[PDB]
Amino acid sequence: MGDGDLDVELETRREDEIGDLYAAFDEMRQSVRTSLEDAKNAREDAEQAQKRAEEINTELLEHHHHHH
Repeated sequence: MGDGDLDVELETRREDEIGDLYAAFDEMRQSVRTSLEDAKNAREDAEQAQKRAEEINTELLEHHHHHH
């Protein structure tokens, strides 16, 4: 009796301040609204900037025209 749990710095270590205990209904409503697709767009454009320099005849892979 009177013993079993302690470690009152944080207590039991079952939660490392992971954000499930406290957050805010404004930053979490805009941080997920756009960021992952913008990081994708930046990483993709920075690769495509090396590939556009090889030509590949890119415009002939579309060739928008009426030719029946």
